[PDB]
Amino acid sequence: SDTTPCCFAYIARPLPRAHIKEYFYTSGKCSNPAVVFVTRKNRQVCANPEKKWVREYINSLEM
Amino acid sequence: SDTTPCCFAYIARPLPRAHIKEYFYTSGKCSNPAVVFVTRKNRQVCANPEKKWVREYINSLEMS
Amino acid sequence: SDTTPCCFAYIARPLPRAHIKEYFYTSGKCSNPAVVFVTRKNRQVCANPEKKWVREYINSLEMS
Amino acid sequence: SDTTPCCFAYIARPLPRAHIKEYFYTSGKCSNPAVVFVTRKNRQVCANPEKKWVREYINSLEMS
Amino acid sequence: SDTTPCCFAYIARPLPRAHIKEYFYTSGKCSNPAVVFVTRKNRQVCANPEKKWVREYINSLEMS
Amino acid sequence: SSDTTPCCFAYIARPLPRAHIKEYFYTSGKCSNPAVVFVTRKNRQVCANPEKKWVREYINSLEM
Repeated sequence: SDTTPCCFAYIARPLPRAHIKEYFYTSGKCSNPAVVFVTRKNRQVCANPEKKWVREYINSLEM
Repeated sequence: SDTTPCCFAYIARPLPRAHIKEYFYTSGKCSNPAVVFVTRKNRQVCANPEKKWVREYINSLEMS
Repeated sequence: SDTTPCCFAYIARPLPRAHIKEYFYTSGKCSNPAVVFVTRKNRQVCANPEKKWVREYINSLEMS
Repeated sequence: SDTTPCCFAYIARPLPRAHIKEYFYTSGKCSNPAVVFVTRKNRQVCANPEKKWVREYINSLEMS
Repeated sequence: SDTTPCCFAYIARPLPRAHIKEYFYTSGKCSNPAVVFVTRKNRQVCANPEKKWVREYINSLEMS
Repeated sequence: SSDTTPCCFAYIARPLPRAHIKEYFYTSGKCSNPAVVFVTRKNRQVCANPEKKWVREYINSLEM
C-alpha cells in the first residue's frame, strides 16, 4: 500500500565513481528497468542497467 | 531525486482523519492514477481517487 | 531562479474546479506544451491544452 | 504531477565557494544536462557539468 | 527599473483571442524579435512577429 | 519567471545606499551580458557590474 520509486529517464554523463556510496534496483512492476546510485551526501541518480559503464560501477562496488 | 513515487495498490479501510497532514496527486507518467496522503509521521499512503471517502478528505483539506 | 518548470506528462481525470486558484502556460523552451493549475495551497498540476475540460477551466477561471 | 526544473544556459563567471550550500543534477528528461548550485540564502544557479570549476565545487562538497 | 524584458522562445499553439487585452514589442537590443500578449489577468505570452496569426491578432487589437 | 527574462545592457554609475538593498540575483545565462541585479525596498530592479568591488561585498554581506 506504500509508494514505490520509479525511473523514467537516465543521465548521460557518467557520475564520479569516488562519489558513489550505494546502489539499488527499481521495482519490477515499474514501467522501466533502472539502477539508482546513491552518493555520499544523499544524491540519487537514475542510471541505465544496460550500458557498460553502469555494470563496471556495480562490479567495483562489490569486489 | 530523479525517482518518482508511484502506486500499484490502494488502501483497504479508511484512515483516521486527525492523522492526515498533506495530500498530492500521483505523476502523469505513472501507470495508475493515485492519491497519496501524507501523515504526521511522514508516511505516504496510496488511495483510490474514485472512492468517496478520499474525495472529501481532499475537499475539506482544501477549504479550512 | 535560473531553472524553468516543464511538463512531461498530464493528469488523466479532471480536477475539482473549486480548488483551482490560478493557471499559467509553460515556457516555449519546453518540449511539451502544458497548462499548469494551482490549487488554493499551491499544489500544481500539469494539464493538456488540447483537451476540452482543460480549456473550459482556462476560459472560466479567467472571466469574472 | 509536478513540474520538473530544467536549465537552458549556464553562468559564465564562477560563484563564490563560501556562498554555495548544496548541488544537484537536473533530471534526465531535460534537453540540457546541468548542475544546479544552491546558496545559503536560497538562490539557484545553472552550472555547466563539462567545464572544470563546476567539477571541483561538486567534488569539494561531496567529499566533505 | 533598469532591466529590460526579453524573449528566447515562442509558443506554438495560438492563444484564445478573447482572452487578450493588450500587447507590446520587446526592445531592439534584445537578441530576438518578439511581441508579448497580455491577457485579462496579467498572463504574459511571447509570440513570433513573423507568423500570420500573430499579425491578425495585432490588427484586430488595433481596430478596437 | 515563465514568460520573459530580464536582461541588462548598462551598469549603474554610483553605488547604492546599503540600507535600501533588500535582495539580489544573477541574470540568466542566455542574456547577452552578465549582470548583478539588486532589488530594493521599493521594489525597483537595478543593474550592477559583477566585477566592481562594492557590488561584491554587498552580495557577500547579504549572504552572511
